[PDB]
Amino acid sequence: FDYKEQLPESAYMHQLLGLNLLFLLSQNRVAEFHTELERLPAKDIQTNVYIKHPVSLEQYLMEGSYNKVFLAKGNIPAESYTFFIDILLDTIRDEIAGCIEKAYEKILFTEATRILFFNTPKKMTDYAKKRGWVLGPNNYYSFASQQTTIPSTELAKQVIEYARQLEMIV
Amino acid sequence: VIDAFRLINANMMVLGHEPRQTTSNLGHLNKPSIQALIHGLNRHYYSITINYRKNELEQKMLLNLHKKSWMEGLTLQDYSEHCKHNESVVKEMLELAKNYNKAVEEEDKMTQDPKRHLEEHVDVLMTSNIVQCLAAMLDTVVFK
Repeated sequence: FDYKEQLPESAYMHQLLGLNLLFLLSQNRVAEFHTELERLPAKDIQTNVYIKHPVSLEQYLMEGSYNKVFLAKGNIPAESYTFFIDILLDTIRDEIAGCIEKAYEKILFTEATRILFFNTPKKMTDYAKKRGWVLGPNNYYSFASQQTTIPSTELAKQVIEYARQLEMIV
Repeated sequence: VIDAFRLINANMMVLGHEPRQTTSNLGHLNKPSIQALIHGLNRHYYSITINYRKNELEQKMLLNLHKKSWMEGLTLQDYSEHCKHNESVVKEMLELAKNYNKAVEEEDKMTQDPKRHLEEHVDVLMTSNIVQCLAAMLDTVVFK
């Protein structure tokens, strides 16, 4: 992006650039992701494939079409886009979790396996052996939902503050 | 209203002498009263100053007269009466605010009581409300 006038156009550039975008998505750095997209020129977002694919993955992931995100696995412009697809699957699982523990009531074992695209059923225990949302009640996958006293001290602080700014001379 | 007096010798103001000499600027800081002048505050008797003498213990014992108890310090105000007072003061303040709008418009067009009354009323409302609210929180914490 810097020595633009002097540097000759490098056709062997978009590959690494989009691979960087994929890396940002992989480590859930959405802010930096969109900053670099903005840095990129406008046309490349819709013309090139190397960049379009990471753009497509991020767009799908923000919409919530995780099924499309997964189905995109086979669709990869160049094999270089590797190991970040894997870190991206891991991060997607983490985000699916985030959803589950922020806003659900309880997910049974079969439905947890269905929703979270875990590893083989035997390792399906994964992410409960790792995150462990206080699981266990009734069925081991009860999800243990992770969902009134006057704050007298704080109210006293604030009211005293009113009095202080009203009585001080200024 | 207490005044101390002493007489003037008959051979003092008639022999050509002032009733009482003056060596310090102290004796002219208090003015006499016409009531006494008429009866002769300076023809037959003086007027000695008073200058009350108060220790440090008498003043405390007298302060005990109106000294407010910790109960009065920490006791809330009847909430019904407090709400009635809030309502009455806010209504009177509304009336003063209408008058204040009229006054500011009129003065800005052609070239105060509303402003001063509004200021005193805002003072009373804020002091009352803050005091009662803080007392309420203090009690909610102290008595549980």
